[PDB]
Amino acid sequence: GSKINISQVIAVVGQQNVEGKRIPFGFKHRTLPHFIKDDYGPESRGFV
Amino acid sequence: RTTSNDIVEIFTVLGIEAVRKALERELYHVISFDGSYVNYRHLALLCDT
Amino acid sequence: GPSSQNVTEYVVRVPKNTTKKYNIMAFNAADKVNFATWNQARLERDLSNKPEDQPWLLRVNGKSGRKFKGIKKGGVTENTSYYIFTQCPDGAFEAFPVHNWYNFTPLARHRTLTAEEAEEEWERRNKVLNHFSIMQQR
Amino acid sequence: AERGELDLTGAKQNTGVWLVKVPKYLSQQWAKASGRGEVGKLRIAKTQGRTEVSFTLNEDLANEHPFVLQSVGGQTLTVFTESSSDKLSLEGIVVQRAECRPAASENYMRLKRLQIEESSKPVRLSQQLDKVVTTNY
Amino acid sequence: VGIRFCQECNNMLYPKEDKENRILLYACRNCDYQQEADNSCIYVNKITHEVDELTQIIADVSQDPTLPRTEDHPCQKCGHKEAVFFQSHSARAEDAMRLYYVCTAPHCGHRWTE
Amino acid sequence: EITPDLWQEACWIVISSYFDEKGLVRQQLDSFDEFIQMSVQRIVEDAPPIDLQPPRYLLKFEQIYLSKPTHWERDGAPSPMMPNEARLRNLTYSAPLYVDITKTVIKEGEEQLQTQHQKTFIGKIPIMLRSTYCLLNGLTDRDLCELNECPLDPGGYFIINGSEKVLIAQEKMATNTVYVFAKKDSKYAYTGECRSCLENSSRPTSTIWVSMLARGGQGAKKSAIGQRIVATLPYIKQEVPIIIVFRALGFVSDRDILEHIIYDFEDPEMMEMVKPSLDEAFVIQEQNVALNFIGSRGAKPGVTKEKRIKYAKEVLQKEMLPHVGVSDFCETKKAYFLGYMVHRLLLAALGRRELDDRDHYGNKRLDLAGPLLAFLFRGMFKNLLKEVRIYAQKFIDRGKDFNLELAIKTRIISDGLKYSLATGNWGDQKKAHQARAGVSQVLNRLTFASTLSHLRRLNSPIGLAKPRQLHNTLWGMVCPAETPEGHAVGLVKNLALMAYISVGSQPSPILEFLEEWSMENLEEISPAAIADATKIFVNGCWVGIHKDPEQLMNTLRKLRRQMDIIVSEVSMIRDIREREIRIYTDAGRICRPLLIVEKQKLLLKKRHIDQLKEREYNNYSWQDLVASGVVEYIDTLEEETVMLAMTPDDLQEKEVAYCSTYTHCEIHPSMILGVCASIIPFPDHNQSPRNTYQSAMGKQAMGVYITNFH
Amino acid sequence: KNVTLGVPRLKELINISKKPKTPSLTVFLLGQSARDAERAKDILCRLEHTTLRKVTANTAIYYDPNPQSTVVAEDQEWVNVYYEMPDFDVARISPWLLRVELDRKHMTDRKLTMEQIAEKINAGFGDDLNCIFNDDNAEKLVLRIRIMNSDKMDDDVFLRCIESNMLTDMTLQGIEQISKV
Ligand SMILES: [Zn+2]
Ligand SMILES: [Zn+2]
Repeated sequence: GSKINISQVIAVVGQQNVEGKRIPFGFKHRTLPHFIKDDYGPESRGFV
Repeated sequence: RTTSNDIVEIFTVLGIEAVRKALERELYHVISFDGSYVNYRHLALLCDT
Repeated sequence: GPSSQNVTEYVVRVPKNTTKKYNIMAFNAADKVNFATWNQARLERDLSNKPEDQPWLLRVNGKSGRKFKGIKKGGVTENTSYYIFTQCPDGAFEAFPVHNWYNFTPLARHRTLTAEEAEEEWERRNKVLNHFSIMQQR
Repeated sequence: AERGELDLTGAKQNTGVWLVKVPKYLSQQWAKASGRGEVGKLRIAKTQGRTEVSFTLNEDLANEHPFVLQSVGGQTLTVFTESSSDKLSLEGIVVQRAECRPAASENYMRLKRLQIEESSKPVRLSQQLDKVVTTNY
Repeated sequence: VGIRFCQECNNMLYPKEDKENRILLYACRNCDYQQEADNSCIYVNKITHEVDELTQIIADVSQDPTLPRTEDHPCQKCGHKEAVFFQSHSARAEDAMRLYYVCTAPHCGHRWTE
Repeated sequence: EITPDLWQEACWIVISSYFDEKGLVRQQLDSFDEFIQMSVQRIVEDAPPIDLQPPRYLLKFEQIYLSKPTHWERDGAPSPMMPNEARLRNLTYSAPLYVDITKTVIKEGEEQLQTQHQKTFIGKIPIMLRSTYCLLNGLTDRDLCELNECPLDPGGYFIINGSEKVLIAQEKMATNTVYVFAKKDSKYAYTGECRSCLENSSRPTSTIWVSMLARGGQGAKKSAIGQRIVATLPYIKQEVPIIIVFRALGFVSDRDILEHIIYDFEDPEMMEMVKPSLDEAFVIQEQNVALNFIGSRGAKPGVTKEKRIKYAKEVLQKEMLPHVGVSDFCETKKAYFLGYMVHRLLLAALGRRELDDRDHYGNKRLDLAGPLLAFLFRGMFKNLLKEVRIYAQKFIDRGKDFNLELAIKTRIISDGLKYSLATGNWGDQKKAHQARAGVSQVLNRLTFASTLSHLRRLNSPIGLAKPRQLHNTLWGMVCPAETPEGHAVGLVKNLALMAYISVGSQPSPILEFLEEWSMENLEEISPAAIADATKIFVNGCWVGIHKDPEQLMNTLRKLRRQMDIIVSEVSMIRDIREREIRIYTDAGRICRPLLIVEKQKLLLKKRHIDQLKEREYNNYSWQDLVASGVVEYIDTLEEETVMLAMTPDDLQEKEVAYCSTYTHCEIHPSMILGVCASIIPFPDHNQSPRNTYQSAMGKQAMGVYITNFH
Repeated sequence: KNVTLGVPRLKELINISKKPKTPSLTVFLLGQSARDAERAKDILCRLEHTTLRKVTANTAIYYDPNPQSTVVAEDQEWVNVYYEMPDFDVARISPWLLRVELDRKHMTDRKLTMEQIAEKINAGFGDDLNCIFNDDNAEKLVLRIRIMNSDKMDDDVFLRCIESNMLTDMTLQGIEQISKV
């Protein structure tokens, strides 16, 4: 284990990335249909 | 002290001994980036050969 | 006036069958066609196939005027019916179904490049010089 | 004067005709009438700044059809003829387009399901046999 | 800045210079149809590409369900304190994160960009 | 009314109703039922009559007769076959296929005496269990247990030589849809993909490749010409320009050509970008020389110029975009669709749109048991017709008589179906090099969960990590957790719990409604008013435009939510930024059920939950719920343009404003997982690699698997 | 900014790839310029390869047979400032005129000047392409280009070809195959 695993277990999993960048825009410039269009916020782009 | 990343151009400009030293430095940089260490003897062997 | 509250009531009549078949034209407004030129007309068959299921031909003023070629629409009138309402002195509208709809396009009247000599300017695929004077050699 | 010549007297008179598209039930009723001489009445009402065109179905034919005008300057149309005597003639220039819509909003689809069922009546499906056929060979 | 086509054969028009009167002469070289052009411009290319996107945006984008919907920043021609904001999201046409406001009234459609 | 703080019971009640009505393997059974009902009939009907001569002989086909799966013993006894007997005796589970042969004789003497060879046996077609054309359909628990067949078994698997075989759905690129792509290293910069085919009856997918030329050869006059537009056409050995193809359809005036290409005449830069093609096409000004040019570069050049004319007309008529029309007069539809073809390419070239993503799994469809068996039956029915024709010609060259009883060979169709469903080589036996493998794997029976996973499985035709990645498009389409650990990561995936696959429908009622509802037809249009209106697409092909978008969409949605002439499977798309209406009807689409949010309240009221709570003795089920306009089948295509709510009581209500125009609500958030991933509890508390590992290992967990194991 | 590393870089080094994936070239300054930010910015601008595409705002082609015709609404000033001396005007001036303008932001940011690019145009080509020099007092840095005098393909083909030729590579300053520093 590592202290980063301790942080992910207890406090916050953290920012999550795909091929370096954040979660892309598979739909019409939105990550998921639940989130509003044209959003670059934390929750809408992959942060846990 | 000016160096590069490409090998064919540094062969065409400086010489094969510069290829030796630059190839040494680039292989050491790409292996020892993540903290994993490897002995110099194998690197020197591969760079000479 | 009377036109501010004008109400018109006419009668719709459909005769059962007519000895003369009716159809419809198709002209683009961007073609800028005039009807003062319409002094003598011809409408004959295409001869490229060599008849009812074959595309059309039309001539204007012989060879002096412009030329059209007619092609039948691809859709079938199994679920469509088009009627033409004609004004008559008796005041009752006439409703007549059309048989076919044909599409017409204008044709140029010049020395078009024939196919047997069209292969010589293909070696100049990118090497082509002076696009603006290809017609000058013809 | 030739067989292939097209008569152009209709265009010289500047005759104005209309183009109407109607749904299939109206055309089917007019075909069932078999040209009796009267199929309905067309009503045109003009206000101070608007035009209201509608069609009324005959009460004998049944046992409101509002008309919406469409822009004409997008493309020009005339009407020609082909006779049984092989004499081609031109009727006149189309000057207005008409679109027919039914007054029914939700009760139209009661008849539309029946029409789709009639259209899918010759749609052909495989049948299952309880007992295998033993009359072969 | 703009082009038009030939008249009597209905073909595409090509430029030509005139030897006598020294005026640009658009002409169809499938014909002999010659005329002058009042624009006096043949070719323009905005390489940095600062086109005006206000004519690019369809006036009916505001009635989209899944677009955002703000309450402030009212429209200009009508008050109508409700509007939609989004970005262009057009590839190769700049990199700006600047917002494109459209009024959401059914008969309005005046769009502004602040 | 409204149900606050009672969603936990209501959501699982309606999921109970869905799983009690449909089940888990409906994407197999419905597809096979559609194959048996429509597809074999359409294949046998859309076949060329056999004409041969001398007297003229004509053969035509008719409807399909099918019986229960029986056995042909050594004495000829037609005993009813049970699936247990099929498993024990290494016996294939099949029923004979019966047609009639209408033999009409023409001796040029008005001697037409047509003979109807009624109920002619032509071969054996396999049937998989628990389908409506099998013995296990309609049997209750007691009849299944008396028959030594497991009631818990979902079925959906064939029996070939006693081995249980299941068809895994294979994805393919979506038909009749124009795409844009940008190859990084190729000489073409951008390209357009419109792999297209007719309505799944006549001929397979024939592609068209419209593309770009990158800025090369700069400094010379090549850059002065600009970026010309080029395409490569099927069975044309090399590339060909665009306006010459447009003139090959009979439209010679380039004002009409650019009218088809450009819809708005106040766009100077796009006309500048399409201008390089106009300078290139200055050598061709007439239709016939264009046909002679395009026919001279085919696979087989003609002897005379009329031969190139005929070859080019045939290849531009019978094959060039078969879905839009092949009725010999459809050049106007082809011209409009070929204008829109590279209109999308120009829109991607100027950056007004973006490049379409290949692994976006809403831009591709799935080949189920239905389409794959239809393709196989098409191929070897063509083979059977060829065999019948050559035998008939050889035996009629003597001129004695003709007999249909021995001419038709059941052997070839029987071994074709059996072999291709057994060994996995999908296609002809002698053409196994070009035959796609991996189809029809041996059914896994280690675990009931493993069985339900193997029934509901997808696969990719890929032999680069781009297609393997989990995509945004999947939300409740395909399970994120389940993935094989080995070399097939991303390629092999299983369905979600509510992943319903489209079975297919005919678009004739769709066209019948759209023509009547104040829509101007495609041929009878003013071409200058295309840009102001909204385009209409039904199964990809352009059928006209409409000037009133939201009234049309609201009318279509109101028709679908009331189970009117439109099937609830059929989906419609509104892309406002492009002004198109895309309506999809064909099979292969994948869908999930979703709730309806009107204004700011759900339509799933307390009365529906009360009726579904006492489901039995009240004949109210999932099909009655969808008929009330409460649940609408929203697929991955409509998910591009709608909104979803995670939980009504937590998100749909009023708080600090995030949104107020929700259109759909999630039926329950835990239907994301598949069959394997559902049995993991608290999967959010785990790590996703561990969920993937256990979903892979959940199939290896032993136990009781099927109740009649002894 | 970052360079490639790991398994693809190891493959790139064990092989001898004639094109690298992400080649880089670390530059060390020798003397006074190592510690001065302004001299380092000068070396930055002197090593930045600047094509004419990046610096010019837009291009235009017009037709002016008369030098005093002045079809542009605001060009009359520098035309009258320069055209009182008829430098081979009477032979020909090629009425098909090229007009480009320079974006002031990209003009100032790259820290070059506008006379030297015209000098490089008339030096790298010679006397086969006439150049017209304007002033920086105007709000738009307009540049006017005309064809030579002593001489198929009309005029539009040659003019558009040479316009594209300036627009793709002139090497205004810097060294080739260097994208960003
Ligand atoms: Zn012309
Ligand atoms: Zn407003």
